[PDB]
Amino acid sequence: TLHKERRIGRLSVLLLLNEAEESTQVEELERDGWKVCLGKVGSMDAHKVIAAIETASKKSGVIQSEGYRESHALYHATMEALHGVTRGEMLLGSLLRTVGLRFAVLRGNPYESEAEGDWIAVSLYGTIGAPIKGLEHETFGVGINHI
Amino acid sequence: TLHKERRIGRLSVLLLLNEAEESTQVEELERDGWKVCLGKVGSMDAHKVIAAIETASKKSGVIQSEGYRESHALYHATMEALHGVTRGEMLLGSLLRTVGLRFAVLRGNPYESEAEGDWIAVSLYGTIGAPIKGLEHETFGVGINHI
Amino acid sequence: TLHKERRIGRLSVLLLLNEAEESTQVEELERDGWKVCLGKVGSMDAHKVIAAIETASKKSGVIQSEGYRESHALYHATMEALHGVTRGEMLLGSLLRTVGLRFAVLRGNPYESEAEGDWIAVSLYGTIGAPIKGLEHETFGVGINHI
Amino acid sequence: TLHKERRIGRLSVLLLLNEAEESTQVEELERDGWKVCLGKVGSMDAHKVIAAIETASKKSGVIQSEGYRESHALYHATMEALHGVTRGEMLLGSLLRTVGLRFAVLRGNPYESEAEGDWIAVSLYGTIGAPIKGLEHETFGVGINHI
Amino acid sequence: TLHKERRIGRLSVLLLLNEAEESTQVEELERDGWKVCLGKVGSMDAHKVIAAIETASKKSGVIQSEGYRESHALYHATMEALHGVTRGEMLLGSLLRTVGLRFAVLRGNPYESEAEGDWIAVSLYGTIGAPIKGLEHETFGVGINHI
Amino acid sequence: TLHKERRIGRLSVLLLLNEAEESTQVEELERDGWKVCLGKVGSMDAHKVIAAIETASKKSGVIQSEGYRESHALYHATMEALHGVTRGEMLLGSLLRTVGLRFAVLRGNPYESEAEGDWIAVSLYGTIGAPIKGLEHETFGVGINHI
Ligand SMILES: N[C@@H](Cc1c[nH]c[nH+]1)C(=O)O
Ligand SMILES: N[C@@H](Cc1c[nH]c[nH+]1)C(=O)O
Ligand SMILES: N[C@@H](Cc1c[nH]c[nH+]1)C(=O)O
Ligand SMILES: N[C@@H](Cc1c[nH]c[nH+]1)C(=O)O
Ligand SMILES: N[C@@H](Cc1c[nH]c[nH+]1)C(=O)O
Ligand SMILES: N[C@@H](Cc1c[nH]c[nH+]1)C(=O)O
Ligand SMILES: [Mg+2]
Ligand SMILES: [Mg+2]
Ligand SMILES: [Mg+2]
Ligand SMILES: [Mg+2]
Ligand SMILES: [Mg+2]
Ligand SMILES: [Mg+2]
Repeated sequence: TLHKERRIGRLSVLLLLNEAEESTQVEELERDGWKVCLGKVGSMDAHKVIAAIETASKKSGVIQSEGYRESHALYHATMEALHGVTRGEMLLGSLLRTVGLRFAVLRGNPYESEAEGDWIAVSLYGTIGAPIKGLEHETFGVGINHI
Repeated sequence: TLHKERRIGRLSVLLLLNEAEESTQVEELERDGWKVCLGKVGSMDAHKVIAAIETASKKSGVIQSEGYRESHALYHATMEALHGVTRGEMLLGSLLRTVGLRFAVLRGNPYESEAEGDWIAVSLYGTIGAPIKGLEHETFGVGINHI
Repeated sequence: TLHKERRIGRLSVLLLLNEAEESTQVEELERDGWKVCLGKVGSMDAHKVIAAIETASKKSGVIQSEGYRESHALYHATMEALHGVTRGEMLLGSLLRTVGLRFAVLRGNPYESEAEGDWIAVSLYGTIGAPIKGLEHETFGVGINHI
Repeated sequence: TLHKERRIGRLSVLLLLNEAEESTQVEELERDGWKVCLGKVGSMDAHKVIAAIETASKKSGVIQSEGYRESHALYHATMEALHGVTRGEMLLGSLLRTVGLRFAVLRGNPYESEAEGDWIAVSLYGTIGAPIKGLEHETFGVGINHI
Repeated sequence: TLHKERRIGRLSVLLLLNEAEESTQVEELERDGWKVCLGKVGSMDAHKVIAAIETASKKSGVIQSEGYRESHALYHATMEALHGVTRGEMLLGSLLRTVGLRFAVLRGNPYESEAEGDWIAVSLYGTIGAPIKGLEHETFGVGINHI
Repeated sequence: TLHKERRIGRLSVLLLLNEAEESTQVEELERDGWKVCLGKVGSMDAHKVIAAIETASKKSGVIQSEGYRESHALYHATMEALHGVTRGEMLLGSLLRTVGLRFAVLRGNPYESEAEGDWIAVSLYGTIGAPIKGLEHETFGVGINHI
């Protein structure tokens, strides 16, 4: 049973969609026990987007830089988040489209039971469109996995 | 070029991730020129989710009840939103899973140029999991289409 | 190398798209060695479409009624054709859509080399849309396989 | 309700499949109000196919060169057409296959109701096969969208 | 780094494909620390296949019957295993096909490092074909996930 | 009806999951009427995997080098096998992952009836993971097609 005050997806997105400067949200989340990561990436290569999120997450300590288990968890969460962004074909450049994304990676236990352990949410928000500036619309994606 | 203050996708999600009995968000969006629709639907059948959204959108005036054009725009936007929710296979019950969703449909021009016309954003947020309460996690979906 | 005058795909589609009350196009195709099957099926169930095509193909003798080999070839060609019709998710009713289709199944050798043997083409044309009539547009699909 | 004499999909495919050295089928379509674009592209890169179609459609005036709305409509119709050609994975060269395509893009209102406005159809026909010539079969795809 | 003597996928499959009677393999695996589950399921409903594997796994203690975390791990492994079986469309009956499967669920650490924790492999083997006995060919699928 | 002692899929996997320097499995299979091919390939490009299999199959005599028919059968069998390996998106490098595979291709009649002709099974087994050694898990894929 998800804890209303700990809905990892909702929190990662509210953080991702907030454009305030005086921004205590990251601090607030961390104070509540969440591991947080924020970044940006623009590319016509999906592998670069995956690479950016992975690197940023490991450098911020959201997931372990050693071992495979957590990288595996993150990879599949990223893949799922990319589904909402690509909608059908997980291809960007090869389908003549590119993305300008902001991404948030949030790690923690979103349930009332401590036995559920840590879960990770990968949220993406930005634009997807032609290689030409302006010709685009928004894109969104949230992937959640146990970790 | 997307108008910074009229990012329909971002606005539709934020509207959905809001939990203030007295937000006045809907009215505020309507006063800014947006046609807004909110609803909820729980089911193991994707077709019931699609139908709820279409019914709510037509009843609220978000899209014309007559003609195919707007219904077509909404259907595809709904399909794109379902991609983020289903991530790979647009199936619920047949894959032994179910959803509990809140949905928002916004309709207006998110671009700086009036020539871009109206666009529609279907946003979904809730849970997806086994038919058993508690065994589930969050799910998001955002589809954007022109009208 | 495809024989210019034996393009099984093109031929099956021309037959499918041309309303010839007279001048049996089927007779001409058969006179040239092609085995031909034509039919129509309307449904919100893809399995009924697949079934209609199989039954009609076997009844007309386009594929053997006994054995698996030929049914296997036909099934896959049918699946490939359905991809053009469904465009992403091979689902109809579960996604609140229905099809009204006319289908053609052609069998013969479309290559200059006789050693290539028989191939089969399954072609579909009609409409796909909401259950309510009027809300729909055209749909097409062609699947080709060796047999 | 689709106008029997204005089936944009069927018309785009007939144009595509019929080799008319004389009697300009294009002139007749244009005389009836349709905006038409024809072209050919051979490649192992789907983005070049998409690009060829967009450039040709804009050059011929089938869709506006400025703005995003119409390019958006065309892009999605192109994607839908590619589904019939690729049947599962919208990949060409990365899966060791290449296409030789002829394409047609038609724009007009295919419905009895003038209120429906313009719709667009992207149709593709040609071959798909191994890089080595001779090893290939036909491929088709039709995408329809409102614009 | 995978441990050659502990390759969870390979082991689950060798167990699944072994048709011996005097069968000490399950005992051998369990003696080595693996949690093992074996079953059979024939159906035209993918949800029944997923249901069978889940139930069998929980009744055999391969995964916890309480909580969501492990059910989540198993569900996604099952989904991945089903990809090899369905190859493109995770649909059975709706696409007029059915399966007769044997399944093995193996849980344990396949790496040299103990820090990798438990992983789960879901292996499927049997036939997939028409609803008629005989008209079918073999099908295989292996899904691996951390747990 | 599949011949219990000639289950091509099962035989191809078992052949691949074997690690005896002196198994004599290949010769034993060839003496039972099967055409056999074994190979290995590591890459971040699916097209290189497809090419290795095709090259190995033609060089070993598993399929004819001339004509398209057998190449077509093999290509689709290879594609079906890749589904189990890629599970959803038939992409490797573009999704920042790579494979280290062993493959086996068997060709013969697995049915009790000689009228079913020859069929081909492409089996894949190895690892899929990040471009970094150690960060990966097992992957399987089996594709079956008629010739
Ligand atoms: N609109 C496309 C992106 C795009 C490509 N070219 C123009 N727009 C999408 O939904 O992904
Ligand atoms: N977790 C699954 C849903 C589910 C089914 N059973 C348990 N969970 C998903 O990502 O859709
Ligand atoms: N537009 C949908 C069909 C549809 C469903 N509802 C309305 N139209 C398609 O492209 O398949
Ligand atoms: N047969 C493949 C094309 C191909 C690749 N190599 C040989 N043929 C298809 O259906 O797309
Ligand atoms: N051969 C089909 C199954 C089938 C359905 N009907 C006959 N066979 C497959 O590859 O899944
Ligand atoms: N685990 C991924 C592969 C991978 C990429 N990076 C790490 N692992 C899969 O299931 O394909
Ligand atoms: Mg999940
Ligand atoms: Mg449509
Ligand atoms: Mg098959
Ligand atoms: Mg778009
Ligand atoms: Mg994995
Ligand atoms: Mg083919």
